[PDB]
Amino acid sequence: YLTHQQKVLRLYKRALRHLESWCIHRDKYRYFACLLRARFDEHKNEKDMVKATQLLREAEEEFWHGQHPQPYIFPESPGGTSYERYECYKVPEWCLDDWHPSEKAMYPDYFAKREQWKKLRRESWEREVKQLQEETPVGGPRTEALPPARKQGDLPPLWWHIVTRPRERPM
Amino acid sequence: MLKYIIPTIMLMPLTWLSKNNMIWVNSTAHSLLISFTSLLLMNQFGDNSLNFSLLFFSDSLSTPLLILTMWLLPLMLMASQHHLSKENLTRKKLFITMLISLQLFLIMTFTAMELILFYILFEATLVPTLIIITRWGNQTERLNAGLYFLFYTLAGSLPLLVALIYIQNTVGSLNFLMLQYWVQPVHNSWSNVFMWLACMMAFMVKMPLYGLHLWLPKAHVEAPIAGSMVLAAVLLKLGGYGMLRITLILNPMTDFMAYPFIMLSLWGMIMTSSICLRQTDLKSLIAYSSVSHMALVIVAILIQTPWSYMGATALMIAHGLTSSMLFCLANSNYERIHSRTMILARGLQTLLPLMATWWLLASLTNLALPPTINLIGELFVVMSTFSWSNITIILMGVNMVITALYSLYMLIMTQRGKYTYHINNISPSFTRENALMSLHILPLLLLTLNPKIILGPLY
Amino acid sequence: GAHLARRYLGDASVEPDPLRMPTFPPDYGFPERKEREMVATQQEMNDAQLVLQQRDYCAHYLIRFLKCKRDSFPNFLACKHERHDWDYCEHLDYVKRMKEFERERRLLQRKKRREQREADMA
Amino acid sequence: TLCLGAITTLFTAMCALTQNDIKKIIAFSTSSQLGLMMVTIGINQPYLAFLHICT
Amino acid sequence: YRHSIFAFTHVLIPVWIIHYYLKYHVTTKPYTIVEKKPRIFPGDTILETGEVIPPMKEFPDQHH
Amino acid sequence: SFPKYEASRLSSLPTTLDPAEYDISSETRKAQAERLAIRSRLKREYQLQYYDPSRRGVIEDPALVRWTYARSANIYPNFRPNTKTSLLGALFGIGPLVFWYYVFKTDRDRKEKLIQEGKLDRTFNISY
Amino acid sequence: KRLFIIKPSGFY
Amino acid sequence: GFILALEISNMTKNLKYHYPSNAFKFSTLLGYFPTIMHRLAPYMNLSMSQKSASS
Amino acid sequence: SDAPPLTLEGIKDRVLYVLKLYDKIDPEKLSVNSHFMKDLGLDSLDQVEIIMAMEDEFGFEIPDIDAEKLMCPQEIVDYIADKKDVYE
Amino acid sequence: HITKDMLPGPYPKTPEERAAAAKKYNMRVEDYEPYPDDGTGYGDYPKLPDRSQQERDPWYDWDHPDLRLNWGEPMHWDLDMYIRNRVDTSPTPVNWNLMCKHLFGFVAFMLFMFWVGETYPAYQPVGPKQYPYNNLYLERGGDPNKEPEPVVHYEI
Amino acid sequence: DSWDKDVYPEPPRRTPAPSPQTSLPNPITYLTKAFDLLVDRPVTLVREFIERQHAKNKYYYYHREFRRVPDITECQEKDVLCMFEAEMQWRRDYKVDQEIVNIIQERLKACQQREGESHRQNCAKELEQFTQVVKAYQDRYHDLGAHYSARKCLAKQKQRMLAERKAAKEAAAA
Amino acid sequence: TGFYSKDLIIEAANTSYTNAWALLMTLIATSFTAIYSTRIIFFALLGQPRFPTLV
Ligand SMILES: CCCCCCCCCCCCCCCCCC(=O)OC[C@H](COP(=O)([O-])OCC[N+](C)(C)C)OC(=O)CCCCCCCCCCCCCCCCC
Ligand SMILES: C[C@H](CCC(=O)O)[C@H]1CC[C@H]2[C@@H]3[C@H](O)C[C@@H]4C[C@H](O)CC[C@]4(C)[C@H]3C[C@H](O)[C@]12C
Ligand SMILES: *C(=O)CCCCCCCCCCCCC
Ligand SMILES: [Zn+2]
Repeated sequence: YLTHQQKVLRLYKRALRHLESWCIHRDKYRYFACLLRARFDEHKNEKDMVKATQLLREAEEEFWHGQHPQPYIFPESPGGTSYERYECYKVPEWCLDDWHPSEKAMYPDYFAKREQWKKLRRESWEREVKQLQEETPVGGPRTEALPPARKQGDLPPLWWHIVTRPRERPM
Repeated sequence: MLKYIIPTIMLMPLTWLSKNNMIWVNSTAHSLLISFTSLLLMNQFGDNSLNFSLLFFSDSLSTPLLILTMWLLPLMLMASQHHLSKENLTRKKLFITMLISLQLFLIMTFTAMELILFYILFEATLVPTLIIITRWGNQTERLNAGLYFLFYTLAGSLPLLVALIYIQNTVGSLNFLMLQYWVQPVHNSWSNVFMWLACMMAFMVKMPLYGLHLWLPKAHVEAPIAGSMVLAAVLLKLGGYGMLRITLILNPMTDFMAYPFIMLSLWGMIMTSSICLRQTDLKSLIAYSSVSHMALVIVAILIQTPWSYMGATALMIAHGLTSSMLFCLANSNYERIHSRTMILARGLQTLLPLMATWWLLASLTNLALPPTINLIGELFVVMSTFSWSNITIILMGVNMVITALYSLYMLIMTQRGKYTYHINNISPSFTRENALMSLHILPLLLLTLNPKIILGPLY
Repeated sequence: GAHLARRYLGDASVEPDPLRMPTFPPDYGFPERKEREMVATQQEMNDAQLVLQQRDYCAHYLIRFLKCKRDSFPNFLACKHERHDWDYCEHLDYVKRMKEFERERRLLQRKKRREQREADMA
Repeated sequence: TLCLGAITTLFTAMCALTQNDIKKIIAFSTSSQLGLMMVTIGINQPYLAFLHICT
Repeated sequence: YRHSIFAFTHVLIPVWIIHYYLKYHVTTKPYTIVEKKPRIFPGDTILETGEVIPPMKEFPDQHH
Repeated sequence: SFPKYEASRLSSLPTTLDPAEYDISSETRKAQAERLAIRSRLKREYQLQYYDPSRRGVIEDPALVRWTYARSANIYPNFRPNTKTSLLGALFGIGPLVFWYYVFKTDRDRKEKLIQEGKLDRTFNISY
Repeated sequence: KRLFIIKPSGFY
Repeated sequence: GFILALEISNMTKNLKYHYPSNAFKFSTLLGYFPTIMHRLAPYMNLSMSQKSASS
Repeated sequence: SDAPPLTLEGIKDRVLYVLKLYDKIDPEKLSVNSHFMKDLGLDSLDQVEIIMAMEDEFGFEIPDIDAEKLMCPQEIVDYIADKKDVYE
Repeated sequence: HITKDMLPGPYPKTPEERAAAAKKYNMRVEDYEPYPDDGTGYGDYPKLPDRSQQERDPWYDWDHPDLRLNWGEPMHWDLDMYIRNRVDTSPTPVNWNLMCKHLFGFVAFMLFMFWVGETYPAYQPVGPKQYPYNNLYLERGGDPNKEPEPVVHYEI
Repeated sequence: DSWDKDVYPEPPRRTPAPSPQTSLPNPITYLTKAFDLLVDRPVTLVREFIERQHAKNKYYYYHREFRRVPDITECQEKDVLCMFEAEMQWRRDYKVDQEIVNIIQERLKACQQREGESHRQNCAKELEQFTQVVKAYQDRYHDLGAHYSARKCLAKQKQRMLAERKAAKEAAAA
Repeated sequence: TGFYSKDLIIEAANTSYTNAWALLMTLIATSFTAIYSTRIIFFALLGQPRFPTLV
């Protein structure tokens, strides 16, 4: 979940972003961005948690009533115009194993070096499994975070599909 | 018809006397030659049909069905080579023998001049079809699918046997040429009301008619690919072909007995087309599309107009090449991911660019994009039903909207979007698979240049 | 227009009815009227292929304008005078219609004006 | 057709008054002009509706 | 050079085929190409028969 | 001041206006972390196969095999012919068929009467 | 800088 | 329209605050037609397809 | 898409260039390794604005789950370089 | 391979079976709630919240980024209706009931005014346009044998 | 020439003569000359070459003629041999009558295009001829159904004749 | 270019036996055409930059 600290920061970011949409012009935004910062300052160091929640809970209602019906969204962010625009050009790396040798003959250096990575992934797998079979509690993982490499020469467990992932502009 | 019956029979010795590694090559090559000679049946006249002998005749209705039937055997052999590679040689040759027997019965069925001869051959197609589903299907449900496909057809066919034998005792003959001249009107009585049901229930169950279609989503889905192709392309058209013939001797009782079935089909169109919008199994979505396309055929045949008959014949041929193509396209995915779920493998257009082109063309024909013969047949049936009752345009129009939604939903759900990350065995499309699709869609589009040869006797 | 404010938001008997006009016979006034003089003939308009709504009493100028436009090609800026002639004739034709509306407008005043005397008096 | 076009040319023009996406402003602009084309067909001016298509 | 080649393979050859098709196959059948009869105005001469169309009646006067 | 938000089946209540989010107690905290254990336990089983370099195929998803089975094969054995299902199947199954029958029989009966009387225009109607 | 474009096999 | 638009656009540079009306949210969200119909009709149709026709 | 590719040096220069324009940061003691909370005395409310200024600089949003985890200009460079495939 | 022991079954009655169902669907028994046993065929499939996949977190590292699903996660009974290409349930800035009234009010009001404007048409103050002899009787499809009623137009 | 002008009439072609009233050249005049030189002349040379070869190997094809045979009214009930020949004859006539309606429709369509904006008055004869052939076609071939036959057409005719005879009496009733 | 079609339409719409409300909506829609066209000019061409620093 989100602690009370995280929920306040998120609302502050949303409040400024929607406010930026209403203001448009930078100078006007730089004015109401400071005034809105002040409203987050008059209660910066509240002590009573119950009072703090009632302040946060009331801010959300004012945010919902005041949010821009059509807020600005970055082009590549969820709901943005360019969101997932290049997901059709993102091919995985395993499709190169199905290439004809004639196609591979056009890139002798790339595929020679790609073979080295496949060897590196293949040699380090059995060690990665153990690294997770020992740090895991008796029952099973209680969180989604993976541990780093502990011994020199080892690679971070479960690294292939985050390291070899397609680029953001594949073509 | 002995110039086609005998060569088909000789495909059996060829398969059994061929080299072990040439069974597919030999059978495929000579089944394409028999398909080539089938074009000689196109020697049609504007007044008289081809009446070969006392047993077999060919007219503008049976001829396109004969050509389609003989064209599908080579395509069935291509589609089955992969999943039967790890199969006993004798059992591979028995699978081909069942396909050859099915063609042998079908070509004699469409040309039989005597109705009882038609009945026996029409009924003999169950045995090889039943054996293909239950022996070479993959899932457990193939056993239950075979039982449903078997007892739905015999529950309607057996009353047809009594009705046909009754007709011969009263009319004296069942030769279809004789009936054209000795036919008499059907007086409105309770006895004739049941002669009408007995003479039409067998064909409607095989069409199938909405409400009696529960066998189709089972059989067409659980059958092997070759079974599904013949099941949806030629064996649904035995019911339509029978009704076109048998309706000659049911007038005028058809003009009021048709209402309960015109209503089931018109409303069944919308229900079956709607089911496809929520189908999880890709092969099952294609199966229900046939039910919705054969609904138009039933309506066209029952309203008995020259335009409805011309549309019905074009629809049966057009649907034969499109549904068969869709099953092969679906089976192409299954042979890689070994699952029929539609949402399992996605974004396949980024991994199989050319196979996504076949999906597009197969989807455009299915939703009746003009001027494909799919639209010509469907349009001709909408025109005729409008004259029947102008309100029918509402039901026909709604089905067109739903048809486009589930045709493109299938295309979008399986080809577009992001690919599934953990599916990494999508090998490039084989030449066999690509050539199989080209053998479906190219004839389907070339027919647009000369539509008249699939418009039936009423042309 | 101002007339619409009268036929709807006020007395409607004195205002003309555009769908029914004209009501009074053409000879109510005008001891003698002259029929409109159609310069063009039926065969001329028929052979010129004028749109049926263009075959009005101004058609003779339209025929001349079309002939000049065909001959003046490729000079599309020419035949400027012929166009204005046809436009002006259509302007005069429109005014006659405006006069017809006024004639019906005033003659309906007569009924509402020569009927209180014959009603209030008796 | 006159009433169908009249509501279209108004409703879509009113939508564009507050859209922030440049492509959607020009998109609703097309609907408004298309509405004015059907208003032209409603007043029995087919050749003015065509001339507006070209321009 | 490139434009001249394009004007030969994409305009000249196609128009030869289209003209041949229309000249000897498509215009030899009835009612295939139907031309709206050309307009005739008062005072025109018909090329086919040398006929003369009488001018229109005198326009009385408008001036303005 | 600030009108309350009224949700709908097609407009869910925002998470920032839901009381259950701001009423954090001990039981809720344990439940939230107790769920995250399952998500991680499943996420590990998937990853040990997704990242496996010798695997080539499809990772079978038992959740996906339960969904399709639940929608196709598990429907009939869990059906009881009661008042709710019988009336729903009667009016949605038979109702439309009877409705359309009378819409068409009435339409064709009316049309046939006019044709016999000779007062239905069929001047150029020679395509049927 | 002339990177390698990963695409599915186009030979077949 | 130009004069009104000039004044309306000029007011956006004033340092006043925003008071979102209901006419503003009506045009911004396209009259709610894409928010209702595209959520209500697909829901009604797709639910009928599975619960009634299919199941 | 015809735009110049980003460089590791360029990201660092522009990340610090933005912080140099933040009044509550002293340019003298600002370094790539300067922790915001424990070396510049900025509250988290100020760190949110720091991230919001970075996303307005490179034109792409940073999710709140990861924005609240960057507490140093060097980390911002790593995050931006990893999300733009910048390797040299 | 998958066995009958891990496939959906009948509605759970005893609390022993409810826990087994929850363990089968990878849900915590407090979160597991089957559909009401009304005889429509839902069996023991969990009744998950009727939320679209557009409401899921778009920044989480889903195993199925487009579907916004994780391997092993139980799927909503109507998942294929809630994909991002279909029914959306995300919160709206305006209340659902308020939106319906404003849309219905706009459509209803405009239709009434079109009817009002239909019965009170606007027109220019002119008389009927006059066409030449017999209102172009021959030109617009008149029988040349039947004599038309003379149509005569005068001048003002 | 290629087609008979009695079955596909084409009115005389009156083309107005050029009468330019401008100094600028007419682009169509120069383009017409270019078209004739570049397009029409090479095309003719190819056709003349092809036409020359046909004369060297000239052969003929003929139009099949069917002698009339007894119609269905002259066949005994359930006599297949006589009914067969009557039926195949009624089908050929049905097809020919279908093409007769096609021809009159082509006249109507060609007249409307040819007369331009005056087609309403100038295509009154074609419209009338289309309204009579359509009436005749509808009488003998409408409402027969997909399984039409000479018997059904004969039955339809005898139902119309009874209706007309029943109308003559009620007409001569005063 | 747009004057030779749009203004003939608006002129012909006014002098026609036409629906009154459909005429009013058409005229109001012409006002809105200037407003949103001015919106693009003002928010994209005039004023000060609001786009990122490196463009
Ligand atoms: C003549 C009637 C024919 C009957 C069919 C038409 C009636 C509507 C029923 C069919 C629609 C439902 C199909 C299933 C949904 C499949 C597509 C889908 O999932 O939708 C998701 C999409 C959602 O797309 P979205 O753009 O709205 O939002 C998606 C989320 N974003 C935008 C963030 C990406 O919705 C649609 O595209 C379908 C909208 C059309 C359905 C409503 C039709 C209204 C018809 C007009 C009503 C007024 C009558 C006017 C006169 C015309 C009538 C004669
Ligand atoms: C003339 C045109 C562009 C020239 C220009 O504008 O600069 C060039 C660009 C590519 C060329 C075409 C392509 O090269 C493909 C063909 C190549 C052969 O020269 C035959 C014609 C052919 C079809 C070419 C015709 C023409 O020369 C083209 C079309
Ligand atoms: C009248 O001709 C109808 C005009 C309808 C469009 C509105 C134009 C403005 C009319 C104002 C009335 C002026 C009266 C002096
Ligand atoms: Zn396989």
